[PDB]
Amino acid sequence: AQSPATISLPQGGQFRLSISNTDPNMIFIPGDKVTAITAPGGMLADKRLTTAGGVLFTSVATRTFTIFVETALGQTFSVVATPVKGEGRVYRLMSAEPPSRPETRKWETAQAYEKLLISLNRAVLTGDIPDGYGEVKPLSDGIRLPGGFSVTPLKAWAGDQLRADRYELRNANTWGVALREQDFWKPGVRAVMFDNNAQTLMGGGRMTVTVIRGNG
Amino acid sequence: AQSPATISLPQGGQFRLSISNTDPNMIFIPGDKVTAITAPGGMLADKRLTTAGGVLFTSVATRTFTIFVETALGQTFSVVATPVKGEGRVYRLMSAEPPSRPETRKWETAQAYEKLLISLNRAVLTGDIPDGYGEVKPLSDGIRLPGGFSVTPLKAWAGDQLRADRYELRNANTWGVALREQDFWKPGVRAVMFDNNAQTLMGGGRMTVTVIRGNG
Amino acid sequence: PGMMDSQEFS
Amino acid sequence: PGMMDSQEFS
Amino acid sequence: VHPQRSRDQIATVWIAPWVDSDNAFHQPGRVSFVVSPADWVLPARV
Amino acid sequence: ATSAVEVPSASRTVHPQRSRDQIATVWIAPWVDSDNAFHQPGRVSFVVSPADWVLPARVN
Amino acid sequence: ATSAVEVPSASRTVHPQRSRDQIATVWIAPWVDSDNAFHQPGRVSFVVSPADWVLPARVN
Amino acid sequence: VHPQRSRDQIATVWIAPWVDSDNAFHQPGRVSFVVSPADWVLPARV
Repeated sequence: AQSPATISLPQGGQFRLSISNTDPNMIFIPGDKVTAITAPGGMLADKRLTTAGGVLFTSVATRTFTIFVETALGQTFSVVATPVKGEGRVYRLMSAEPPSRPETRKWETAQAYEKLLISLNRAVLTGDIPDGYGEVKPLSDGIRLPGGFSVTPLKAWAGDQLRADRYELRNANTWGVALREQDFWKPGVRAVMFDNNAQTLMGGGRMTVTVIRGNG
Repeated sequence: AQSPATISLPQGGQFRLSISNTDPNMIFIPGDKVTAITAPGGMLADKRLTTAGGVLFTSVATRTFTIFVETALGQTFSVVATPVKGEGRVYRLMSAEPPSRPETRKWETAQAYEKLLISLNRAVLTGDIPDGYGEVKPLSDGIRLPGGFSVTPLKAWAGDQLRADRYELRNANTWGVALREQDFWKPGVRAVMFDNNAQTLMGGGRMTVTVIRGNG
Repeated sequence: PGMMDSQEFS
Repeated sequence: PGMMDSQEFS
Repeated sequence: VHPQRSRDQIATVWIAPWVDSDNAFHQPGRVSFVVSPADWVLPARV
Repeated sequence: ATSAVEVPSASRTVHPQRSRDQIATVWIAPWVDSDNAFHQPGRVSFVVSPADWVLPARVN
Repeated sequence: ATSAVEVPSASRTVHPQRSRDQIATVWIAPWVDSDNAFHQPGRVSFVVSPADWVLPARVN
Repeated sequence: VHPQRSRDQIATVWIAPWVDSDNAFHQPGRVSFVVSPADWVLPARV
């Protein structure tokens, strides 16, 4: 039914959540696969690593403890659980700092630069994300604001080089302005694309933009 | 959510922190792999190595003691633990001065078409003629004229691609104007250089340009 | 008292 | 009565 | 009455200043490409 | 693997677009298939040249 | 492996410094990549000669 | 508007008098070298 509950969790962060002592739970990471979990303090019943890349567990205690979930790409998080009555839950993890994937390094350095930017841009536009690119938390304030605009991040994809983002531009003003692509530049942005080829908005906020940052 | 507690130590320093007896506690050095440990006085129980490289543990004692920790590169440390009630926590260890390597591999290659244009264009300026290029009669009036100028052909190269040229500019007028090198384009030009780097005109014509062309 | 019912087909 | 708990990983 | 085409779809990228691997500073630029190539429009009236 | 093609700019800011397509229609005279199946084919229309990148001579 | 180069001193105490660099810019005419990708490259600037040691003709 | 360079960094050593390994008194002198070679300055305004 619901969207999975999503959280931030920098490398080795803590987050306060609640789990159910019946109804086995699940924690899964997009872009990776969990290979270890060690959650003493409350002595969970059992652990089972699925094939998607999540981990299934269930507790029977009645007090707060800690759970250490560890990934394969050298990512380590920590969630402070609390057993409750029922209705088993599913959470999503979202590393705010992209990991390192040397396969993606050799894949990226294999080809040229401009064709690489074109590859990433078309993979963002269509939807088919390349193999080797994860999905990391969308960073705020990664672009300039030339005038009264209201940005709202949507999603981000990243690995080892050229982290890619997606934003939204809305004209909070009353008239129509000029959208020059070089206004939304910062020290670190490598490319900017306007999704619909509109030379000037009207006043309604339905314009998105893709930004290809670096050091992802 | 919560960021890890970040601290800075010298080589072999000794930091005063707090750990929790239940709820295993993690310590990890970003960029390194912990190799050893020596944690006496408390006689703590669990000692395992994660995949990130850090080490996590589980104290059982009830007083303040000392725990040492080593690194694959030799950067030893020391932390003075102090067991508390619960809610185990994660810390981060790094040194301040010793990590310093700003060396950057020059990634970002260029296209196959632009590199050869730049190579031939650089060899037409230094003087060293690349293997595979001869000399030809200057093609007549192969470049446009933006008003009161003139052209005085000198010479040209050619061979197997990119029949390069070298023409001459002469301000036949009296005052000074601006320059934008998109005015000299002709149907077939591949690249135009200005040698004497100037963005304004003076009246004296002693600067040359190098117009590259096909069928060479 | 808490184990699961996990199965894999083929 | 005074020995340590020393370990090496890999 | 003739069977026409569909208009193409393009997107123009803006390449921020970057330094070459051969040490040549490349200034901002544009590169354009097509996403959904044109195909015959299927008529709804005959 | 030769030099890439050029796009001649116009003569005295708008992003590029492709050029419109052209279509050719053929009228096939009725025939009889090898298996005795009389055909009345219609006007088949095929594309003859793909679109090419061009710069608009707008008010640049 | 021949004789090293000389630095001609000036003509009638300041420590040496290198000489300023010069830069050349090239304007590439728009082209079309082999995979149908229209390019509008900018002015590429490259270094043509490295700096060389020189003595300043100061008030020595 | 052109992309300039960065100014170099040098350090000049002062070599105190030293007798050679083949008996030849070398008197005080100077040797100079570069530490941080010049690279393109990355613009902050476009």
